Amino acid sequence: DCIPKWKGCVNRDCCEGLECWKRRRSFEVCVPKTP
Amino acid sequence: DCIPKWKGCVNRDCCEGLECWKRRRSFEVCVPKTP
Amino acid sequence: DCIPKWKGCVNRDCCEGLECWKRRRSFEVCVPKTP
Amino acid sequence: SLKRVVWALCFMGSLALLALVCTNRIQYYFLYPHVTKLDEVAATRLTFPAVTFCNLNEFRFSRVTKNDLYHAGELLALLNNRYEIPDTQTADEKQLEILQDKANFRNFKPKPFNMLEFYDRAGHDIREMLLSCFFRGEQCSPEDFKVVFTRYGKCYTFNAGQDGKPRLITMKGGTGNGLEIMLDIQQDEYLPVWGETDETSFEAGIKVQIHSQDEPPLIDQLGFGVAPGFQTFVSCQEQRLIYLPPPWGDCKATTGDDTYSITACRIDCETRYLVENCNCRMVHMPGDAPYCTPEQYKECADPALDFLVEKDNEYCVCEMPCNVTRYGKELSMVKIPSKASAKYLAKKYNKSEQYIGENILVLDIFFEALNYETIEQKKAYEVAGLLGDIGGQMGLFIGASILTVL
Amino acid sequence: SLKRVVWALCFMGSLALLALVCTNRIQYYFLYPHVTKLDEVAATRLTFPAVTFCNLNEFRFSRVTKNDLYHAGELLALLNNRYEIPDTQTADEKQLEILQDKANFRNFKPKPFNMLEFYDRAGHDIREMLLSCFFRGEQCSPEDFKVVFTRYGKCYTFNAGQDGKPRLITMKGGTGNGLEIMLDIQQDEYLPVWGETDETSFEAGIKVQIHSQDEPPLIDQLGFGVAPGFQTFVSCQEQRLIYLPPPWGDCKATTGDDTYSITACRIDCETRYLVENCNCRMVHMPGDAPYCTPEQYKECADPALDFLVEKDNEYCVCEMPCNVTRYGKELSMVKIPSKASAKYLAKKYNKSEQYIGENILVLDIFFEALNYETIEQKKAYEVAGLLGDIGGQMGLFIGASILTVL
Amino acid sequence: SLKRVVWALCFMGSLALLALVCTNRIQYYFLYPHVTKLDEVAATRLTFPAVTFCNLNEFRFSRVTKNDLYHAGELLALLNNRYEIPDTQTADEKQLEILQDKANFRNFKPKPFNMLEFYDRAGHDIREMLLSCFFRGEQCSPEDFKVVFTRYGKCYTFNAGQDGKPRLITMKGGTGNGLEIMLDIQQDEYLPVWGETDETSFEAGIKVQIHSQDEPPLIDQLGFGVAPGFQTFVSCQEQRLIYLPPPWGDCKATTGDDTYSITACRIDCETRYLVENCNCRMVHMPGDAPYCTPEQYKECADPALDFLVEKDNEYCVCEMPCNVTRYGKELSMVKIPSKASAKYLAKKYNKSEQYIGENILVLDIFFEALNYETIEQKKAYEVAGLLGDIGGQMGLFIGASILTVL
Ligand SMILES: *[C@@H]1O[C@H](CO)[C@@H](O)[C@H](O)[C@H]1NC(C)=O
Ligand SMILES: *[C@@H]1O[C@H](CO)[C@@H](O)[C@H](O)[C@H]1NC(C)=O
Ligand SMILES: *[C@@H]1O[C@H](CO)[C@@H](O)[C@H](O)[C@H]1NC(C)=O
Ligand SMILES: *[C@@H]1O[C@H](CO)[C@@H](O)[C@H](O)[C@H]1NC(C)=O
Ligand SMILES: *[C@@H]1O[C@H](CO)[C@@H](O)[C@H](O)[C@H]1NC(C)=O
Ligand SMILES: *[C@@H]1O[C@H](CO)[C@@H](O)[C@H](O)[C@H]1NC(C)=O
Repeated sequence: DCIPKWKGCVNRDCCEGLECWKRRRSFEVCVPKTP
Repeated sequence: DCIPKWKGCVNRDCCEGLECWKRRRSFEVCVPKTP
Repeated sequence: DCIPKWKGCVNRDCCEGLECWKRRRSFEVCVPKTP
Repeated sequence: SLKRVVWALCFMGSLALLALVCTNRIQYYFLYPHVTKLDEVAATRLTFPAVTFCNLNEFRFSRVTKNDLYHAGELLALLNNRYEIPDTQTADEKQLEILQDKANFRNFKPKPFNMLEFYDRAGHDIREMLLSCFFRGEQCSPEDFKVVFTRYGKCYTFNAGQDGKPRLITMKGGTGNGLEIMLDIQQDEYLPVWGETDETSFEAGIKVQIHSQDEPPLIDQLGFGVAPGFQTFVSCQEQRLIYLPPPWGDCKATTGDDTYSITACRIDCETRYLVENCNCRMVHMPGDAPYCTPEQYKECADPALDFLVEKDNEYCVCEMPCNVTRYGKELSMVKIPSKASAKYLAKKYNKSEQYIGENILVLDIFFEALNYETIEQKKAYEVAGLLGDIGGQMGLFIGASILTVL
Repeated sequence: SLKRVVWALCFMGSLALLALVCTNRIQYYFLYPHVTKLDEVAATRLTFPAVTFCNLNEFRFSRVTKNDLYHAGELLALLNNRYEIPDTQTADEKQLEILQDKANFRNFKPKPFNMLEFYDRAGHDIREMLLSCFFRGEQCSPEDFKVVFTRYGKCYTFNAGQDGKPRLITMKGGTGNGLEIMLDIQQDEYLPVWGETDETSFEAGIKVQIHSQDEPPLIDQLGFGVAPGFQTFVSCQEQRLIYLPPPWGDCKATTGDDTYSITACRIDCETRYLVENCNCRMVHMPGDAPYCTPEQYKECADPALDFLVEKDNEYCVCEMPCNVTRYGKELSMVKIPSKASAKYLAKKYNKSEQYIGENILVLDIFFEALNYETIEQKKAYEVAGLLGDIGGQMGLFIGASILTVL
Repeated sequence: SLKRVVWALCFMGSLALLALVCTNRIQYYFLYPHVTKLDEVAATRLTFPAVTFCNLNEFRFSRVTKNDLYHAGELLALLNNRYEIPDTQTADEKQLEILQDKANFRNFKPKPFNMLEFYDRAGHDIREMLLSCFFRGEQCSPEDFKVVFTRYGKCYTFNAGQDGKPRLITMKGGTGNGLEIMLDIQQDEYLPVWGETDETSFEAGIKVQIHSQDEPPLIDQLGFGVAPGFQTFVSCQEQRLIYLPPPWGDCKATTGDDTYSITACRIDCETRYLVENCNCRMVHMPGDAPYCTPEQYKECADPALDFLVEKDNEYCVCEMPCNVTRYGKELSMVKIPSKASAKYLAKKYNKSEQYIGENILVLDIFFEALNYETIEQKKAYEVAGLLGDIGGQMGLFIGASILTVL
C-alpha cells in the first residue's frame, strides 16, 4: 500500500508523486518529487 | 546622614543631587542624578 | 667544516653565504643571508 | 562654391550632433539608470539593535508532567509507538526512577494540552536563566525582554521596541555602552536525547540574532551560536543600505504587509503553507488559525515545514526590500570561569564548580564605533536632468525654428 | 512682428537660462558638496598593525607581599573593613596556610607603596608569559613589546613604532607573514576572587587590541578576547578611510594634541575628569599628576571612572577625526593541545597535562591579502570647478556686455 | 577702437579656452583614469563556494607500518639518527608495546615506499571522518569530495566543480540552504608528538578554506580553524571585485597559466623553487617531476620550502588578478554534545562519552543573504568620451577654419 505525503517512510513505498527523503535533524519521510 | 558622591551606598541615603547605582563589575555607589 | 644550505644547524658553522635560522614549527637550519 | 558648401556643411553638421547627442542623452534616461551612493557617517547616537536569543533545549524536564509526556512524548523521541522507551533509550542514573514514576501508564487518566501553553510553561524561563543584565551601565532585568516564539521554543527579544516601548540608543562605542548579559543555560533542565528529531538537539548553548526591531527573527536560519563557559564579545558595525522600486530597481517598498521584511514575508509563507498543507498552524506562527498537535506535528507540520525551507524553492518568491538594515559582527570568546573565580560563582549561584563551566556564559554586544555606513541607490538621470541637458537646448533649437521659416 | 518677437524671445531666453543655470551651479558650490571615493588597492607592502594584549588577571599572587596586601587587600576584595577575610571567602586548599602567613597583622609594621610600581612588579611578566614569538618567520622575543599600562594592569604592545623604533611591514598575505605567539596565561598566579570588584574578574584569558601605532589602546572598550587552550587565527583586512574639515565635513585634523585619535581624546578626557573629581590620576593615565591609592581608588577613582564611561555622556564630546585606520578581523579557534602533543608540552614547559589545557594559548594574526581598501571624502565642487563651468561663460557673457553698450 | 578691440578680445578669448579646455580634457584621457563602481545585487541564485578542509594530523598511527616507520620515522620526530626513541620520547601507556613490536629493527628487511602513496593510505579517510553531510537538505556523502593534497596531508574539497562535475547553487539564505557537516576528527589515530617538526603539530582539529572553484586552496596560509566539540556556524557574504589591465590598471587577466589565481601563481612558484633547489617536487605539488623522500624532505624540501614562504620575498612576484572572488565570513561556536545528547552519540558512533567531546565537531557553512556585492574598476574616460567632449567641438572648430581662410 502506498505511503502518503508527510508520513514516516522509515524501512522503505511512497504514494504516487512523492520520494522518500532523509531529513537533516530527523527520520526520513515521503514528500513531493523534486527537480 | 547623607552619603557623598563616590562613596559605597551598599545597604541603602545619598547626599543631595545623587542616585545610588549598582555598577556592572562591582558594588553599588552614590553618583550624579542622570537624565 | 662549513655547513651547507638546507642542513640542520642545531648546536651551532654555516657554509659561506648562509645564516643559521630557527624555523617556526621545527629545528634551526642554515639558509641564505637575508636583508 | 567651396566656402559656400562649408557654410552649409558645418551648418547641417550642427543639427546633426545636436539631435544626435540630444536623443542619446534622451535614450540614456530611458534606461532608467542609477548610481549606488556609499556613505560613512559618524553620529553621536546609534539606535541599538533588537537582540533575540533562544536556548537550544526546547523544554525543562523539571517542568514536564505525566500529562504532556503522553501526547508529546513520542515527538521528543522519549517514547515508542507503544508509549514505551526504546532499546535506544540512553539516560542518567537518577532519571530512571524519576522518569518512570512520571512514565507509569497503568491506571492512566489523560487530560488536554496545547503546545502553545506547553512551550509557555515547560520552555526555559528568563527569570531563571538571566543572572545579570546591563545596558550601557544601567542595570536591566527580565522586564526588558519581550517573549517571541520561534521554532526553538520560548524565546526572548531584547530592545524590542514592541508593545509600544522605546528603542534604546547608544552614546559611545565600546563595551560599557552596549549590552552585557550573563546566563545559566540550565543544562540540568535539558531533556534527554534518545534519538534524532526536530525537537531534540546534540548541541548545548543559546542562539542569538541581532535584528532591526522592524525585522522579526528567524533564529533557526539567520542566527549565530554562543557557547557556555565563554565570555563572548560581539562587536558590531551598523551597515544600512537602500534600493529603488522599478523601473530603476527591483525592490518593493511596502508597508501594506507594518514594514516589509524578508524574514517577514519569509515567515507567513511558512504560515500559509503550513496551514494549508497541515490544516494547522504551528505555535510560533502568527494568524487566527488552529495550533498543531504532537500527532499533527510529527505526521504533518514538522516534515512539511522541513520540505518547505530546505527542499522546494519554487513556492516562495520573496521580493527584494528597498529599506534594509544589517549588522556586521565580530566575535571572540574567553574562558569563564577563570580557575580563580570558579568557587566564587559556585558559591554565588549555589552550583558545583564543574557545573559552572558547563552552564554559565556571558554575552557582550556593542558597537566598535559610533560611525555607521550606508549604501544607497540613487536615480542617475531624472526628468529634471534631461530637461537640464537636452531640454534647454531643445527649447533653444525650437526657437531658431521659427526665425528660419521666414 | 512675429519673427521680430521671436528674435528677442530666444535672445532674452538665452540670458534667462544662462544666469539661471549659472547661479544654480554657483549655488551648488555653496553647499560645499563632497563625494566618497572608494578604492581597493593591492600593494606589495603592508605596514603591520600594533598589537596590544593584556592578561585578564591584574597581578600574580606569587608576586604579592604582606606589605601590598595591607593597602591593596580591601580593593581586591580579599579583605574586610577590619582587614580580615569575609564569610564570602572562597579559596584553595593550600592558599590558606600561604595566605595567612602573609595575612598576619599581629605585630604588623607597614611600609609605603604606589600602584604604579605595584602593577610593575606584581603585574604579569611577558618574559614568563611568552613561550614563543615569530613575526614573518624571524624569531622575535620579549625585547619587541613595549609596556603600556591599561586599566587591566601591566600590558604589552607589539609592533610599537614607539621609542622611535621601526614599524614592521609584510610582503605577503597569509599566516607565515604575520605574527604568531604562544602564551602561558599563568592561571596558577591568578589572584583569588572572593567577591566582585573592578580589579577582580570571572574570566580567564587575555584581551587583544589591534591598532595603528598612531592610536593608543583602550583595551577595556575596544579589545577582543582570546581564550586559553585554543589556537586562534585572526585574519585581517586593512580598511583605511578619510574625512574633510568643514565646511565640507565634520572632521578635525589636529596634530596639536602627536596625531589625533578618538581613543586619544577619549583618554585624557578620563585623565582630566579623574584628576579633577578625584584629586588624583590613575596609574595607566598620562600627565604629571599624582597616583591614586587603594583608598583613593575604592572611594573615588574607580567609581568616578565607571560613572564617566558608562553613565554620563554630556561631558566628553570627542570630535570625528579625518585620517582613520581600522582593521577588519576574522577569528577562529582550534583545540590545543591535541591529545597527542599534550605530554610533549607537559614535558617541554614542565607543567601537568591538565595544566596545559587551561593555561596555554596560541595567537596568530595575519593579513588575508596584501590588498587594503580606502574610503575617501573628496571635494565635489571646487573653486576651479565653478570657474570651469560658470566662470568661462561668465567671462564670455561679460565680453558681449561691452559690445552691447554700443 | 574700444568696441572694435572687444570684438577681437572675446573672439580671441573663445579660441583661448576652446583649445585650452579641449587639450585639458584630452590630457585627462591620457592619464587613463578610472572609477571603482560598487554594486550590491540580490539574486535568487548563488553559486556555492568550494570548501576544502584538512585534518591537522597528517597520518593515522593505526595505518602506519614497520616499513614506513623506517624511512619516515625520523621525519615525524619519532626516531633518532640511530633509528631509536629519544629521551624526549613521551607516549601513551599502551603505545609502547604496540610501538616497538612495530619498532623492532632486529632482523630488519626494508621495502620501498613513496610519500604520495603514504599520504594516500596513512592519511585520514573521509569515509571514516564524515558522520553526516547535508547540502541544502539533500543528503550528500563521501562521493562528493574530491581529494586534494596539501602540505597537511590527504585533504578534501567540497563543491569541487572539478572532474567536470557541476557547481552547486543556493536558492535561499540561512542555514538549511548551506552545507552542514559532522566529523569525528579521530584523535585516537593521531600520531604522537615527541618533538617539533613540520609534519607534527600541537593543535587538534581541522582547517577549512572557502574558495572559488577557480582558485586552489593554500590551506596552510589562507585557511581558518575549526575546533572539535563545537558546532560552528560560518555565515558568508559573497564579495566579488574587479580590476583592469594597464594602462588603466595593474591587473593581469591571464588564462594562459586554466584561470589565473594568486594561490595559483603562488603555488607553482613553490613548485619551480622546490624542484630547482631540492632536485625534487613535494607530493602536494603539481608537475611531472619526482617525489621527495623522508631524507629529501628533512634535508632539503621542508627547510627550503620554509625559507621560501616566510623569509625570501624577492623571488616570487605574483601579479594582481583582474577577476577575483572573496567570501567574507562570520563564525560562532556552541558546545556539542549537550550533556543531554552525550550518551546518545556515545551509543550511536560507539565511542566513550569523554571521547565525543574531544573528537566530534559540526560545521555549518551558509549565506546570510542571497545578495552579494561587487567592486568594479571601470574606465572613466574612453576614446568615445573624448570624441564626445572635444571631438564634436573639434570638428566644429575645424569647420569654421575653412570659412575663415576666405
Ligand atoms: C527608508 O529609510 C529612511 C531612513 O530611515 C526612512 O526615513 C524612510 O522612511 C525609508 N523609506 C520608506 C519609503 O519607508
Ligand atoms: C544549593 O544548591 C543545591 C544543589 O542545587 C540545592 O539542593 C539547594 O537547594 C541550594 N540552596 C539551598 C541551600 O537551599
Ligand atoms: C591623511 O592620510 C595620508 C595618507 O597616509 C597622509 O599622508 C596625510 O598626512 C594624512 N593627512 C593629514 C593632514 O595628516
Ligand atoms: C618542574 O615543574 C614543577 C611543578 O611546577 C616544579 O616543582 C619544578 O621546579 C619544575 N622544574 C624543575 C625540575 O625544577
Ligand atoms: C570577469 O568576470 C566576469 C563575470 O563572471 C566574467 O564573465 C568574465 O569572463 C571575467 N573576465 C575575464 C576576461 O575573464
Ligand atoms: C564499539 O566500540 C569499541 C571501542 O572502540 C570497539 O571495541 C568495538 O569494536 C565497537 N563496536 C563493536 C561492538 O564491535
